[PDB]
Amino acid sequence: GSSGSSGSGEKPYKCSECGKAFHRHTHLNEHRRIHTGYRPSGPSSG
Ligand SMILES: [Zn+2]
Repeated sequence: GSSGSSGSGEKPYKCSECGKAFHRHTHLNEHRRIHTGYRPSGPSSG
């Protein structure tokens, strides 16, 4: 089988997009920003 899971204790918030983790939800959210494709130009021009 596999071996590991040594040292219990993992941040409560974890990014389920790339594989990042943070202690303060705040930070995590600020990160996702990049995951939500942050582009200047939108579907329309105005
Ligand atoms: Zn991420």
